[PDB]
Amino acid sequence: AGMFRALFRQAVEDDRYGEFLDVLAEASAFRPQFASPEACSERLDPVLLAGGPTDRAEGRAVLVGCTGTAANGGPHEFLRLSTSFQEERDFLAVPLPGYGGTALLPADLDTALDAQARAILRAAGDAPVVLLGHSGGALLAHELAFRLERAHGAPPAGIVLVDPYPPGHQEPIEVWSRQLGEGLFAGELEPMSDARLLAMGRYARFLAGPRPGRSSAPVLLVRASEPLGDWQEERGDWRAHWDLPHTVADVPGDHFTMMRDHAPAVAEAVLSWLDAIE
Amino acid sequence: AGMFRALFRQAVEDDRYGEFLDVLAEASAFRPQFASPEACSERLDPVLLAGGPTDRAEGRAVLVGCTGTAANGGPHEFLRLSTSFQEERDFLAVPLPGYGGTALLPADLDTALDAQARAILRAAGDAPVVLLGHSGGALLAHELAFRLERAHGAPPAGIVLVDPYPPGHQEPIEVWSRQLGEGLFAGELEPMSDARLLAMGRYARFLAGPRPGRSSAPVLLVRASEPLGDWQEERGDWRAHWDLPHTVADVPGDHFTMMRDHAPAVAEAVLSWLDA
Repeated sequence: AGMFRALFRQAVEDDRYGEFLDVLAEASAFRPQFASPEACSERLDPVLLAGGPTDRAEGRAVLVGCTGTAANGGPHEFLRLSTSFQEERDFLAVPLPGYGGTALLPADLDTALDAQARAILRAAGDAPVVLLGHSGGALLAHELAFRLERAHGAPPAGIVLVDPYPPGHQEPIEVWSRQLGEGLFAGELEPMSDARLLAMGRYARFLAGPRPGRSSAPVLLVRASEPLGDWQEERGDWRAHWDLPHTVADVPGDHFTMMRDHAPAVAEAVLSWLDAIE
Repeated sequence: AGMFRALFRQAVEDDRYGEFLDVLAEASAFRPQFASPEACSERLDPVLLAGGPTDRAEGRAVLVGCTGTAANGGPHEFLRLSTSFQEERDFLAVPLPGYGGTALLPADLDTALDAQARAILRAAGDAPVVLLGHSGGALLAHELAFRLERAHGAPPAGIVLVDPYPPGHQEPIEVWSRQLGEGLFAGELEPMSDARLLAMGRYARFLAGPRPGRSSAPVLLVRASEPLGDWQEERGDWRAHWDLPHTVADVPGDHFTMMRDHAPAVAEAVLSWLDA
């Protein structure tokens, strides 16, 4: 119903997705923000979408889902996936500050990361943590991992990057900008208000900036095996990418479906990798 | 109660009026637009707000109010002013394209000016026309004047610019950006819609850019006597400006109140100028 949503839907139809994201990023600068993690206007209390075994709880790594940037998204993007972890691993999902307008936006990415970090650290206690993220959420998972390591002196035991397209390897995202945009108008996990579209724009901007910090935690790179649209392989690889991953796993489905009807395949790869890492 | 209005409200409070207008201009590019002055999605039929003497039926210049850019404006802009033209001059208020649920925004300024030109010519008949405008409306009045002259073979009899701040002379209005922002809200008779705020941002950008050309029509420059905000004496003149106007008149009030509280003084200056 909001004007930003109408403008955006029109932009996607006109193949100007990227161009409009810049507008959202520019517009978000006028939204009230929180400059310190304490000022965050929301309880980032991680939701335990899945509970692990009751017998062995000492030392086993817990999974923490890092909510992505989708304006129509939320922590439940991990619901389907978490199913496979019931009785296997504790699966927590942490909201992304500034979403679900009365929610203050983070002044910068680091502030949002510290807010999540504190919520995660208290929720995990002394159990090893393995961050997991999808698409934009994958980039955030890594950024958060490095933040925990460098700024909080608490590095996660590992990072699960599901279909990440980091700076320098985003030609596919550009070529498939339309299907990605249309993906934001399919359904919604939370009402996709103009406020949320602004949050997404701000985070898209944050994630485009230079972030030299590289986490020392091992990485499991999970990749979709079905292309989202036509690609012409002469351009190079359309698949997700990450430097020096510890393990790589190709799964059924495309960028979206890999986390839906094919989520069990992702969970399987993650469960095998966790056993290998521990 | 749209988000654009909420952001603008915050921008004004943060003294970032100028920056937000740019965002508005950028966002307007994604709104449906009309490219042909015939493809305009709305009826730009002028509204007669005042009737001139019934005795003098032989031409006599008619006043055309050129609706300004304020997102909180519209059909009520010249109500108060027109009351002073009753029994003196016919006064027609022409709407600004893009403000009347999802009216198409003009692809460029010329397209909007041509749509207005046709409506005005259709309504004024063969009577001489004198365009009148305030603030952004003043800049628009001149642009329309020139457009009528060069593209419709109908140069107006005169132009009445009320407190215009053309490019190169906008420092005052820039320094008083917050006051303009606050004025728009204080003037809301209803919450400014996001559609209109976007229209305002777009026209604002049209009017900041290169407008090669000057109307040959005589100009009456009406200036506010009181500054809208603080102004350092060492800084130059803060008053509205126009090059070589035919006549200059000063009325009481500031950029806003000159029209809101001293409309009669403005009307008086106009009538005296027309007689001449």
